[PDB]
Amino acid sequence: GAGPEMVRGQVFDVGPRYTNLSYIGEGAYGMVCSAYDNVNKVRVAIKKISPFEHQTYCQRTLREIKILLRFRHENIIGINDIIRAPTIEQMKDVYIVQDLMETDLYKLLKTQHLSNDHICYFLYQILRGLKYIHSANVLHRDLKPSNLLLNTTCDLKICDFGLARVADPDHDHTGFLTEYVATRWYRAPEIMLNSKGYTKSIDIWSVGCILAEMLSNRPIFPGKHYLDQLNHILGILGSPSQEDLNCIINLKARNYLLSLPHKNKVPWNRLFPNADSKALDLLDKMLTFNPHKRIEVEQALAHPYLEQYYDPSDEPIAEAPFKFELDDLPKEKLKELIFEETARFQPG
Ligand SMILES: O=C(NCCC#Cc1cc(Nc2nccc(-c3ccn([C@H](CO)c4ccc(Cl)c(F)c4)c(=O)c3)n2)ccn1)O[C@H]1CC/C=C\CCC1
Repeated sequence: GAGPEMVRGQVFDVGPRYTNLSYIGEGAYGMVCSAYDNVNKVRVAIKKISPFEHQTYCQRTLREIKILLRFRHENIIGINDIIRAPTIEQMKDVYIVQDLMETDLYKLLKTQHLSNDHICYFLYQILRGLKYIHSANVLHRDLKPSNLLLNTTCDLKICDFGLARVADPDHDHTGFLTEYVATRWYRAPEIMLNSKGYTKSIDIWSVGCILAEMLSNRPIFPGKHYLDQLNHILGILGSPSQEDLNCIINLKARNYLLSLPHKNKVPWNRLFPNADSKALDLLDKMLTFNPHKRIEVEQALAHPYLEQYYDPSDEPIAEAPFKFELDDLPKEKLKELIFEETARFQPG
């Protein structure tokens, strides 16, 4: 009859439904292809995931699957299908099938000037998807240009929920210079000072960085390492006010900030001389040092910059809060949960 398709030293075990594969890219524990879906006659995106030797990979794969199967939103990537072996024993990989998107905002920003109208529309869609995510009590926790997918008509969809958590503001506090996983350039200042990233304001900061990057095609805070990231942030925002310092009770974090020379705020209109002044007013509100004072997603949608699109009746929320969380479980039980969670896509 036939054999399974190969790409770049990887079996792609997706047939017969999905054929005519082309390479896209590859992460640490997976690969990505486009493929022609024979049932719904359209090309799709397929990602091969091979997580079963590491619990962190298992944890992330499971998070993504559970979240994306529960969510249904125009600005959030869906899962169309999941392909895997019929038994746990035979299952070494999982294939996640999604709507094929032409590009991502990372690729687009390296090659394309965005008009103010494109920036406005991209930002609207990001916040619209984020409203839904936050309404489910979920934090994405790794919002960045490469996790914002775009199609040929500039519809935008948020992807990659492998680092997402249920929100937990009462346990957000930690010590100074506590290690963190999410992508450095989009990390809020409090991550390096006193926060575990368990509050919704962490995602708003990332969206602010994305907005700034859409305005200039360059990351606004390109730190080269953990504490350099804070150098870059303070370089533009200036020294925190007494009031903002008084919210950091942790002495190591407090005293670090106190040790720094006075830095003046760089006006947004000097960094972004061609930007819409309403865009800069909203940027300012998203990139506020004090997370308690940072604008929330629903306020950001209601901001004058987005007035041509704002329509809360057409900005849906999740039918219920998300729940259940997995941090202890070993890779063996996590394989059973991934097997269990993907079962609806099987024949039979
Ligand atoms: O149009 C073209 N080529 C375009 C090339 C291109 C692209 C492209 C697609 C994309 N699509 C797409 N769609 C759906 C989902 C995803 C997607 C992407 C990434 N992740 C995440 C990371 O974010 C992730 C997580 C874990 C692993 Cl382990 C991992 F690996 C990746 C997801 O979770 C989901 N990504 C994205 C980027 N880039 O060729 C024509 C025209 C040319 C002329 C003539 C010949 C004809 C051919």
